[PDB]
Amino acid sequence: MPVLENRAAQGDITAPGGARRLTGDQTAALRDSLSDKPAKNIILLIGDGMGDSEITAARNYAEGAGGFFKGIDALPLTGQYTHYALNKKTGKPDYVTDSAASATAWSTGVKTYNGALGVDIHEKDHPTILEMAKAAGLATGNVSTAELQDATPAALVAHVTSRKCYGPSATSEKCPGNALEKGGKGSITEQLLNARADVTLGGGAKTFAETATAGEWQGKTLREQAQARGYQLVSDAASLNSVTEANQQKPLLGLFADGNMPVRWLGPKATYHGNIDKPAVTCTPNPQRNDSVPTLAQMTDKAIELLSKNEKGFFLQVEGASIDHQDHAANPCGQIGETVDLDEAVQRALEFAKKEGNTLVIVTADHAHASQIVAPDTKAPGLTQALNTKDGAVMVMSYGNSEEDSQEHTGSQLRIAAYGPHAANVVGLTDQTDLFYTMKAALGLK
Amino acid sequence: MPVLENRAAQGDITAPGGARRLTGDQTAALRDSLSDKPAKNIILLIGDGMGDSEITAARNYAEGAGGFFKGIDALPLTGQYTHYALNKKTGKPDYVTDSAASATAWSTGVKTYNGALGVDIHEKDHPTILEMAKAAGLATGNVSTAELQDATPAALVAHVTSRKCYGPSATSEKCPGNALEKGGKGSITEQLLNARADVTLGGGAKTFAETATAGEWQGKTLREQAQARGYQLVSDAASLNSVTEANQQKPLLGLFADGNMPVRWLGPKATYHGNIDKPAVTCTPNPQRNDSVPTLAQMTDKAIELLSKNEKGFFLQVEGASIDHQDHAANPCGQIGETVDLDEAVQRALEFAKKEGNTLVIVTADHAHASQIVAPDTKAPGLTQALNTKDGAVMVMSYGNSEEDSQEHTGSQLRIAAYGPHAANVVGLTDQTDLFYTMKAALGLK
Ligand SMILES: [Zn+2]
Ligand SMILES: [Zn+2]
Ligand SMILES: [Zn+2]
Ligand SMILES: [Zn+2]
Ligand SMILES: [Zn+2]
Ligand SMILES: [Zn+2]
Repeated sequence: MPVLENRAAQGDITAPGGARRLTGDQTAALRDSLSDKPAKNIILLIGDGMGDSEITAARNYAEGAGGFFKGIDALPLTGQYTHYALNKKTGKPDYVTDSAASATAWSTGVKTYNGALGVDIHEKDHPTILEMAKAAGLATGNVSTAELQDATPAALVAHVTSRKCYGPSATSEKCPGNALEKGGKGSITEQLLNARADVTLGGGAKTFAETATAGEWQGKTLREQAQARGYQLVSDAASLNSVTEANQQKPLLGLFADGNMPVRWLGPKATYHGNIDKPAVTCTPNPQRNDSVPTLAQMTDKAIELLSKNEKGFFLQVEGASIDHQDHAANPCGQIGETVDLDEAVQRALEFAKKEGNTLVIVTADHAHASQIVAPDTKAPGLTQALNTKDGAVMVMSYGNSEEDSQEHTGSQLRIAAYGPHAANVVGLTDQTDLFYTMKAALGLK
Repeated sequence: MPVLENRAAQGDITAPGGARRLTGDQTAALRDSLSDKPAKNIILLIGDGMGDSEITAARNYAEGAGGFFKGIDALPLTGQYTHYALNKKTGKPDYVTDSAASATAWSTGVKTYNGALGVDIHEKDHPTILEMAKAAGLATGNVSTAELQDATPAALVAHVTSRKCYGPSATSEKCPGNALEKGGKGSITEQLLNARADVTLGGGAKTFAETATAGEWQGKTLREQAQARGYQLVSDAASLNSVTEANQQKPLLGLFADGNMPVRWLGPKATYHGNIDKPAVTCTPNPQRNDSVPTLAQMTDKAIELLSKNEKGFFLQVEGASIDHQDHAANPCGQIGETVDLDEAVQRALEFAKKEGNTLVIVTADHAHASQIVAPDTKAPGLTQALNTKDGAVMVMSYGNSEEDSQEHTGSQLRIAAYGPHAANVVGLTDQTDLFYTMKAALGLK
């Protein structure tokens, strides 16, 4: 099963045939990529808000228009999928989803309302792909650059009526029925601690400083509860590197930041008439990203090393979280850097898959976002910025869908790409809930 | 070779599994869709400005979020392709392309500057896929809802340094070197006349009222030159229907409007804070579309009947032109109606292909556009409108990338789907110039 080794423009883009990405007919290669044999493992990579527009701008900047992302662009079976949510009250489609409703969609197979995690419009809990893979005996991993209580990773292990029910204090007032003192399953963090995935890595240390208001570990911080429950706590790249085993008896929990892990590149925020008024921007590496802070490609490599020891197989969800945050912030360099960062993790995932032979790799996003690539001389109503690209040319990016402080998500259908046994199930048009079923069946969970 | 018969949400979208579009594993279906046998014919369908956002908005409105377009969404091999142009002066990538440079890309296989038609950055002509198909003996058709001098169809038969060189008067001043009086190949219209495709249908009658300034048919209108050269002039549905043969000896030319043919649906234009201030819009059929004016689906069906008489095979380009115009106009209803209109033609195309068996069908767009699907309560800086969808819910559309009168194109990569011999070549990441080589080889033109 081939991986697209190189789809970069093959020559001089100004000459006939120079911009071509193919060098020959693909039928045979595509035939060699179809396989319905079972999947022993599944690695799902999610770019938060990484729609086709985000992928194209990132590619233009970092690799040039005719460039190729060795990770993101290498998956050979591609398609487009819909990710609309539901109105809680009416049950009708809500065309633009938040991150919680979409995450719940691919993780349980049921559409839901914006802000909901692991429940339906009736607020009924539904098993997640993670809980099921675990029940079946497979190893499970949940890695992300966001705080672990954010929607994308929270959706694999918590079922709360509202995404804001981070820890005890927010839950008591936002999710009274999920609150431990009120007899419910608990806040997002407490639920994460009960779900016990073998590997969980990300930020969000802050909430672990809260104290249970009821239950066995009442009055102890959730950090104390974790240690007390047998979790291997780790907080830097070195200690993370030390880890040699991770399992149900010795579950690993890496908290690498109080909130979201640091962003990879720095740049100014887009502004009104920024491409006209201000000069072009060249992104700069964030000197605070640190070598004591593991990178997403590092977190992924470790998770795969550890989870692969399980003879039974594994399920791993990896997330490039800050792409969505930076898009909301109208900051091109931060947005693009997190896309580059995500590509590195995709490469470490394909390398394993390629060798292993029974791994389904999937790369996609939860919903589309605000940014659009527009002409250099555009005079737009919103925020824009000109960037000096790898090609030595100027690219102008525009965020114009909100007057509020945050740019908004958008409803367009977007790319889904896969590699391995059962990747055929992402080709053509599909729905995000379909991804739950594809994964459920590829793994043969019943 | 299967066509996706139904990818609509399978049931109650509020229940588990109800929003699924798949009913089973697709590996076997995808295997039956791969063929490298030669293509006898090729039907290329272009949605001008039809990016994934345009397709999604149109589906939500006309079919509902869980709907399915029987034409547009039924192609089983899909992918994404890049369509960046080149800076004439520098040779560097220009991230946002106009319709001239993109059209030249798939029709000649060479990247070029915005505004160019059938020439490279050096202003050198290059043969078009149509000129080649013709030289090879295949029948050729060029259909569109735009004026025939517009970029998308102009590109198959003209080579001018600027797309504005419609007829004699414009050429003399905009393209002195292409000017007939100055010894060049002639204006877009004159060149169309010389190209002599078997079937050419669309609008743009206005320019044929000009008179050559030189050459054999000097001082005659281009209309007179057409009749004099043996073209079958037709201008309404009925006369179009009467046509029983179309060939090199009796080439057919249908001019159904002075400019662009009429748009299918009417609605007001988006406005500032339109979704907040104004009530929701329900699109209304244009009572001037007329039954004497053949629809795109009809123009397509006729073109297929006539061109299929050629034992050798044929090449046909079909274009839903007004999607792009309505998007520039910030008119949701117009933009959506031409996408539905395009779907009708795609169905006519798949039906023929499905029975015939040696036909490569490709549906894609030249570039992405401005429109985005945003939350109902969005407070945006540009133009917005709320529409009442088929789901009985409200969808808000937003155009926010220009302060000028026209909304601008965008650079995002977009969908490309195919069906038939050689469709594998559109899967994964490709470039618009690759579509020229795919068609060239599928037809075996050398
Ligand atoms: Zn999100
Ligand atoms: Zn997220
Ligand atoms: Zn977001
Ligand atoms: Zn166009
Ligand atoms: Zn056009
Ligand atoms: Zn346009």
